[PDB]
Amino acid sequence: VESFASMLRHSPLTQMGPAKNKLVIGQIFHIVEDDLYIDFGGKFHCVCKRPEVDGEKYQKGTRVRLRLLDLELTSRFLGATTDTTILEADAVLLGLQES
Amino acid sequence: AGSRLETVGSIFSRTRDLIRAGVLKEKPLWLDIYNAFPPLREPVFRRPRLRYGKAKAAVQDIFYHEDRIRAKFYSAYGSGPKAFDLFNPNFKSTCQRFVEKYIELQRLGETDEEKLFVEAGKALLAEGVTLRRVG
Amino acid sequence: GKATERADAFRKAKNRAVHYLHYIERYEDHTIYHDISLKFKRTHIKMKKQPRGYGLHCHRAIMTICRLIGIKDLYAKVSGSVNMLN
Amino acid sequence: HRFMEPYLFGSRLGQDIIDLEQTAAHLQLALNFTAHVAYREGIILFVSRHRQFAHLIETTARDCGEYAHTRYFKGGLLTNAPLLLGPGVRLPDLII
Amino acid sequence: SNEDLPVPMENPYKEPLKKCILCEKHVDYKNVQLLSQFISPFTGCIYGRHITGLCGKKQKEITKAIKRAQILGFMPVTYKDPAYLKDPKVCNIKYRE
Amino acid sequence: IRNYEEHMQKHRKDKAHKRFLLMSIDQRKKMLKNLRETNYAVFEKICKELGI
RNA sequence: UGCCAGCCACCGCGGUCAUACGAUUAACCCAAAUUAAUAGAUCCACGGCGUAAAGAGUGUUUAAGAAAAAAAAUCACAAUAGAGUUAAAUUAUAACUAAGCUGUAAAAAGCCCUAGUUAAAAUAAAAUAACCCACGAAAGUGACUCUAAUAAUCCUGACACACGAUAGCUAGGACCCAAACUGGGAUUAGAUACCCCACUAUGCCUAGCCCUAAACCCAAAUAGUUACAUAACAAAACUA
Ligand SMILES: [K+]
Ligand SMILES: [Mg+2]
Ligand SMILES: [Mg+2]
Ligand SMILES: [Mg+2]
Ligand SMILES: [Mg+2]
Ligand SMILES: [Mg+2]
Ligand SMILES: [Mg+2]
Ligand SMILES: [Mg+2]
Ligand SMILES: [Mg+2]
Ligand SMILES: [Mg+2]
Ligand SMILES: [Mg+2]
Ligand SMILES: [Mg+2]
Ligand SMILES: [Mg+2]
Ligand SMILES: [Mg+2]
Ligand SMILES: [Mg+2]
Ligand SMILES: [Mg+2]
Ligand SMILES: [Mg+2]
Ligand SMILES: [Mg+2]
Ligand SMILES: [Mg+2]
Ligand SMILES: [Mg+2]
Ligand SMILES: [Mg+2]
Ligand SMILES: [Mg+2]
Ligand SMILES: [Mg+2]
Ligand SMILES: [Mg+2]
Ligand SMILES: [Mg+2]
Ligand SMILES: [Mg+2]
Ligand SMILES: [Mg+2]
Ligand SMILES: [Mg+2]
Ligand SMILES: [Mg+2]
Ligand SMILES: [Mg+2]
Ligand SMILES: [Mg+2]
Ligand SMILES: [Mg+2]
Ligand SMILES: [Mg+2]
Ligand SMILES: [Mg+2]
Repeated sequence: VESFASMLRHSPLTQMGPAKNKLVIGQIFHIVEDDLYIDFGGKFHCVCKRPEVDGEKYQKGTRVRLRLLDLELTSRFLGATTDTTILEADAVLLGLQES
Repeated sequence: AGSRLETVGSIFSRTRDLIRAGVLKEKPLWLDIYNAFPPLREPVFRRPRLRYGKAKAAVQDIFYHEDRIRAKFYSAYGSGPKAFDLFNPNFKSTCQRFVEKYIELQRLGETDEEKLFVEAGKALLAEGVTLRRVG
Repeated sequence: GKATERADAFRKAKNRAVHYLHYIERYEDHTIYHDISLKFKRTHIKMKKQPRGYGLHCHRAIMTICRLIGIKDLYAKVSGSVNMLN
Repeated sequence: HRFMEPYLFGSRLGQDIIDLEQTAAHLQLALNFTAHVAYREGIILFVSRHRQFAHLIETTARDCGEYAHTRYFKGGLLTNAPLLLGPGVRLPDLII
Repeated sequence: SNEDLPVPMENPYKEPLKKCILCEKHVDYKNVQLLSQFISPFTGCIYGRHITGLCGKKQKEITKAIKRAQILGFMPVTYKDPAYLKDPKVCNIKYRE
Repeated sequence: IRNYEEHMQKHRKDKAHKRFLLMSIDQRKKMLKNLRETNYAVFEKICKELGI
């Protein structure tokens, strides 16, 4: 039986370090007319817009490349006891995954 | 009929007290399961007071000696050319490989950080990976 | 229970009373376990344990509650505001 | 939240990490408690006000044969049950 | 016996704090060019922190250095010296739209 | 205390320094009393030398 | 009987349908006593001081008292008192042009010794920096320069010592500008008010006095705790 502490040490999330400026691949699980809901393995799902080039091949289950900036968008405003989360993540599109 | 006070105590505490009192003559079915299997913490209502003064939280930061090595690699070479993949439980990142070879190299008895860092970079170059220095 | 008519006021209060029930522990079913001193809002009420012989020397509202609960030996002193609800 | 401090293994770069060892201990009792109340012919209600798994949770209860309520929760549902649902209504014996 | 537990160390990823434009530099009341870049060319007012961007230490020193030059006779008061009108722009305010 | 008195003789209308002069005298007066009740031999020498 | 005659220990009753006045029936409670009047027993705070009566305008010290575990001389910036200095505006004043100039929701009065432009002392006040929060015990201080300079090896403390915005008084000097009082215009039923124009005390410097403020952050000083726990409202609660 592997102790839980050992699992965190070798987990890919811990090996990433800071989430800012990290090249992480993700998979699309929901498609709107202009918004691509991408899951990159983090806690939440980042949202990006379809690029004007090769936009027809961004379908469900397609793998894309992301540049994570904040793992979870969250800020504190005055008069708020607890921070108001956005339940999303911030990322940008660098293209499609090169199979 | 029953008790509807949330702050008096747990659901178990009120139910067994009413039964012992003699008002609830029909024992609820979930009560027997509760006696045999109790939870870790009895559900007692408590007011979420806000922390004032010098008191802080007891949550510890998760830091490792590996993280100290990873900071130097990220500061110098930035993010590695390999793309991180979180879907693979057994994924081996370029930085993780750098740390693993750094640990093995320092087992030879080397103490200088500069020697450890440079040799690890040369050792990675022998494996074919790219380590284009930033700036 | 509050309503426009006094007769309807009594009916609402009785039915809503059985919904909120406490169980008060009674040492030997004649007294509280130990002396209790509390300050609810702006009402200071202090109660003391008593033996079997000397019973029910308390505020006239407390005596009514004590007879319903079952306590038969108690001493209570009320200080500050004497508002019935508090 | 202040009450979740004991259940937190630690914080990793501002991100809290939940101690799964305590999760396994709690989940073992939760599943064990859930089965027993189902064994005794108990009503189980799935409640989840989240608009991303509402359909999945609703379908999950249908397969198990139990009830689900992932829609808007009315004010006097569980408390004023006779008026909301019907004259004689059996209240759920467990809520998930 | 478990070596996998985290150690109580400081954060290794603490990026160095941002430096102001004039950090570690010596302001003076004799170099008009340095003092002139933080003055509105049309009116002669002194820009605040939200426009200059300097820290809390080099903002007061610039203010005191400028006002010393106003009275001692080293720079104009009601307008920016036209000789230094072509210096690189450091402020974040735009007049032309 | 001597420095404040020299300053006071020049700037007579200064009130911030006059308060400092009075408080400095009171503090020295308090400390002299404490010294007297502990070490009389040293207190006599200090009193004679400084002219207090 | 009809806010009349009268009643009450406190709250109150009576204004043509009073369980409160007066009488009657009935009832209640004490009883050889009952009721009224005045004294006395008893009764305030081991409670409170943001909003309620309550932290005194400030600091030091004397009398007095606390110490008991630990630990603690501060600090870029506008403290204060002297000496020197002036950028922007305004005015005396001169030249030139113009016949009007000031003023209001709208006008009148005032000015025409005026207005615009150019040149320019003295006095007074200190744009932007300041979306900064520093110095002093408080009241206070933010144009520039120099000199002097911000007690205590780091507890509490008065009726004692020292200080205390602004208005006001006494003597001398200054007077751009603002301006109680006063005069004129307008408004109004009246306007000894709001609005407009003129001008004085005075706001300023030197020396003395007065010692008052919503002197309010309505929250006393020194050490601490976030435990217990929501009257209301406000700036969360509490211990020595
Ligand atoms: K000025
Ligand atoms: Mg009362
Ligand atoms: Mg009578
Ligand atoms: Mg009659
Ligand atoms: Mg009567
Ligand atoms: Mg009568
Ligand atoms: Mg008061
Ligand atoms: Mg008060
Ligand atoms: Mg006082
Ligand atoms: Mg005092
Ligand atoms: Mg003494
Ligand atoms: Mg002076
Ligand atoms: Mg006229
Ligand atoms: Mg003129
Ligand atoms: Mg003159
Ligand atoms: Mg200020
Ligand atoms: Mg002090
Ligand atoms: Mg000091
Ligand atoms: Mg003292
Ligand atoms: Mg005065
Ligand atoms: Mg005055
Ligand atoms: Mg005066
Ligand atoms: Mg007089
Ligand atoms: Mg005079
Ligand atoms: Mg005058
Ligand atoms: Mg005038
Ligand atoms: Mg008049
Ligand atoms: Mg004040
Ligand atoms: Mg006061
Ligand atoms: Mg005070
Ligand atoms: Mg005091
Ligand atoms: Mg002190
Ligand atoms: Mg304190
Ligand atoms: Mg309320």
